[PDB]
Amino acid sequence: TTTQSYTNSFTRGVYYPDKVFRSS
Amino acid sequence: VKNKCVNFNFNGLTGTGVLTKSNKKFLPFQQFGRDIVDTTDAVRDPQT
Amino acid sequence: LNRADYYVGYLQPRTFLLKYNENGTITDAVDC
Ligand SMILES: *[C@@H]1O[C@H](CO)[C@@H](O)[C@H](O)[C@H]1NC(C)=O
Ligand SMILES: *[C@@H]1O[C@H](CO)[C@@H](O)[C@H](O)[C@H]1NC(C)=O
Ligand SMILES: *[C@@H]1O[C@H](CO)[C@@H](O)[C@H](O)[C@H]1NC(C)=O
Repeated sequence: TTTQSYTNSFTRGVYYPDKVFRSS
Repeated sequence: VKNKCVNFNFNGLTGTGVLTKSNKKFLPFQQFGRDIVDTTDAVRDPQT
Repeated sequence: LNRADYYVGYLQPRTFLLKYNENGTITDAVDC
């Protein structure tokens, strides 16, 4: 079986939107 | 021709300028490339 | 098979501001 507890994600789940190098 | 101003047609992307060695930490997925004003500044030669 | 996970979230259309580091890497991001 399984459970369905809840959990805060905080600052998480950010990916590079595209493939362009960026600095500063 | 890494040091002489040249008209380039890199993968359809036409333009004019010079090409010199670069240490840009282009992680292995970064391609066209750009700058702060988002203007193509560093193209990783696709062949090399 | 043979012989504490499953963390799922749903993304949404949002505007983000992302802080890039000198080596092309994402150090911090803030949800506007
Ligand atoms: C094409 O480029 C890749 C990456 O530089 C290289 O490993 C490969 O040998 C090249 N293929 C030919 C046929 O030149
Ligand atoms: C399943 O059991 C076989 C037999 O001992 C073993 O070789 C294999 O690595 C096992 N697979 C896993 C996922 O543990
Ligand atoms: C960028 O990468 C270089 C090489 O790994 C490293 O020496 C340097 O500390 C990095 N800079 C930052 C700000 O993390």
